[PDB]
Amino acid sequence: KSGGSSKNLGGKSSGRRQGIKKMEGHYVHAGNIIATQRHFRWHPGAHVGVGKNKCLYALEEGIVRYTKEVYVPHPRNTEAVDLITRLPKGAVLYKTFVHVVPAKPEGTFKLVAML
Amino acid sequence: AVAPEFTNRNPRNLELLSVARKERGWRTVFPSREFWHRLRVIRTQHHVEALVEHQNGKVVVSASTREWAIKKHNVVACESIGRVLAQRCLEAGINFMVYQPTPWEAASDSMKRLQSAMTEGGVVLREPQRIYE
Amino acid sequence: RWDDSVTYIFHQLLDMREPVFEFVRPPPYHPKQKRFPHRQPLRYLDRYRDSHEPTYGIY
Amino acid sequence: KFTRSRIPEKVFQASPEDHEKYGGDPQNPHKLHIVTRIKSTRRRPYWEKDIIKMLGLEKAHTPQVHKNIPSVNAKLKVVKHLIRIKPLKLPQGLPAEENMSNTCLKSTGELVVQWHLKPV
Amino acid sequence: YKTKPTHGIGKYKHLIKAEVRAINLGTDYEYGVLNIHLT
Amino acid sequence: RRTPPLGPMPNSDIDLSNLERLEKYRSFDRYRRRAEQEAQAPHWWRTYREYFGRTQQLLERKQAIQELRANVEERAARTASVPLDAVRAEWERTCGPYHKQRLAEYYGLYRDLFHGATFVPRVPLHVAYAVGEDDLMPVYCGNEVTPTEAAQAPE
RNA sequence: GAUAGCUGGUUGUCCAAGAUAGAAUCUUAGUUCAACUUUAAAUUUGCCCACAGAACCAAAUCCCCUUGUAAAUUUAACUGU
RNA sequence: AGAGUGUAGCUUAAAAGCACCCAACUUACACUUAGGAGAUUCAAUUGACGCUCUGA
Ligand SMILES: [Mg+2]
Ligand SMILES: [Mg+2]
Ligand SMILES: [Mg+2]
Ligand SMILES: [Mg+2]
Ligand SMILES: [Mg+2]
Ligand SMILES: [Mg+2]
Ligand SMILES: [Mg+2]
Repeated sequence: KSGGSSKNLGGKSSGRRQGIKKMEGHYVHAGNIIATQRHFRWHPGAHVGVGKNKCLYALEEGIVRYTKEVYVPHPRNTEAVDLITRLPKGAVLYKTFVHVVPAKPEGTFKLVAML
Repeated sequence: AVAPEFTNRNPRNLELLSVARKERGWRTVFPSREFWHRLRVIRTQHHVEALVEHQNGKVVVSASTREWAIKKHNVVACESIGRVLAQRCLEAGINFMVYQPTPWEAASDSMKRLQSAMTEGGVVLREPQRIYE
Repeated sequence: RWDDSVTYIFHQLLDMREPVFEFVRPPPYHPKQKRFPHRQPLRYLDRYRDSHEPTYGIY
Repeated sequence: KFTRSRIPEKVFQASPEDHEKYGGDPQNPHKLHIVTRIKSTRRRPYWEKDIIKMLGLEKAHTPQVHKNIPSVNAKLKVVKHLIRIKPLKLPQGLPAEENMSNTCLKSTGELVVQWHLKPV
Repeated sequence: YKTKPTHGIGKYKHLIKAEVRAINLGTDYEYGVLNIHLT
Repeated sequence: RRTPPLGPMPNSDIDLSNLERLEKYRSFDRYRRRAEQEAQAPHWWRTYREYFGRTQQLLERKQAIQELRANVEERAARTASVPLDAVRAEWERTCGPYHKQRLAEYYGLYRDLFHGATFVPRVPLHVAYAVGEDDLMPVYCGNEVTPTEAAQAPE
């Protein structure tokens, strides 16, 4: 027995727990993490921030909603521009975005005093 | 003779009060939806267009060479369109916009003259931040 | 918008205390106060006080 | 892996031959069923046991009535292999305030309101 | 998603034929890569 | 489990094996226009617009005027004048209502004042507050006028 | 009367609830946390839930109103697995 | 010579978008910067004139 005992070590990693934390229809508050995962899964949509680990987190109190909108990234990403140019005429990427439909308003004009 | 709580419906009130919430998202997507009065400039063949859309997509003020008016009398046409748009936005109430062109488009002389004319007309392109708290 | 002519009109040809507003924002969220925050900082108790001043029961 | 066994839509689709074989009909269908457990809850998954407990069928060979609605329909289908279903057809009017002490279930679903103890 | 009716809404790999050497068929009605030197 | 698509999926009518014989986007403005046109569509699955959603004579005269203006050359194109009073007069006399209706719709005038039923203004209008003999404060569609300047009836 | 992750045993009647994903440990014949289970109490939602929602390189699964129900969260205990 | 078509090369809104070209980056094609060009053959769908099938 040599060269085939257990030289292929290293595979002893636990689960990273990276998925969806607030499914669609849930009343998420401002600041809660919506999901965490590697590689841009759900691109940022309306009222959805992005941290450093390519994660998402709600910014306003509302219900989470997912749609399929066209993808038009920033010209900075030369790789994205190249991939787009490599597509034919009638071609669309259609990525998965995330939205947060706001419920409450930003404020209300209340009566202070009668002068 | 006053209600316990006031209720305003003017969509422009919150937009001008610097309190209307913007689309903080759309970070990886271009252009960014965080604004109140985006100034989109379209350049086509034989004509030029400059729009001032809204977050919902409603055009408020704009100017085109096909207006059977300014067509009378191509950086000159761009400057004229910019001046007309600035005057219309001033007489209409708009005074702040956000222009997010492309690098090859921002490094152009036409866009430079357009921005110069817009600034001379009396319109700032910065849009103050949204007051929180 | 607001101006001094508005107040002049109100106090001259209206005869009634004019109203005043401030546009108040909704209060903070602050979820249910947990008994054992465990991983929360010392500022956890600061989010549920009224208000900072030294309050003492009976002595 | 033994997952939650589902049922397609082609199964629950009564055909003219099925209607001719039995007595039921599509137009003006029954409104209540006669649930009667004929199989134990043991040797079956836990969700089936929970469904049986919710339906109230602890004592087997006992009659039970439930609403004939999509929700209850699926709840029944979930354990169809453990319960007997039959329609509750009332020959006469529903049990009035006066017909509540003298009643009877009778097999083949026939709730009689004038339950007596004499021969015809 | 797979089960949802919106499956394959962002399949773009097949739209790009990512990767000329000696490729001169000449069998059927075809002409291989040509060269024209502009002296 | 695999379900069929209700409507036609995108990029399905151009998924031919002859991808090299297609146009292939060589720029970014064309792709932006295509994306805008696609977003401006109903779509059968989802979209961002779900939760947050006599003439011949005039044409001949315009062509003649354009030809005359072009032949007048001006030489200052290589940086010109281009007045504004004539343009303003034309806008107020020609397509003034075209933009006035858009402004009213953006401000919510027809849906709030008339409770719907939009229309187009036929005859123009001009109003300006008089801050004495001069200067005069104009009241344009959406101008910011102070209550002090509005202390008297305008002209 | 040493210690000892170890062998052995640990006294009358009856009722009820009562089977565990894993991690660390000079550690896998032992210990802790977590999880299961028990007692008294304050709260309201616990499970199958229906349209829909949930990825480029097959049985399925998550949220899920009406609907069957009466179960669930927490507080204070502590042995047992 | 019987019949058909009739906004520039393409699109039905009948005066627009694509499409095209010279000058610069380009060894070269291109994305770009600055410039150029254009149609309704006429009568208050109606009849005649560029073009299409019939030893013509
Ligand atoms: Mg592995
Ligand atoms: Mg001892
Ligand atoms: Mg030991
Ligand atoms: Mg022993
Ligand atoms: Mg003893
Ligand atoms: Mg027991
Ligand atoms: Mg150690």
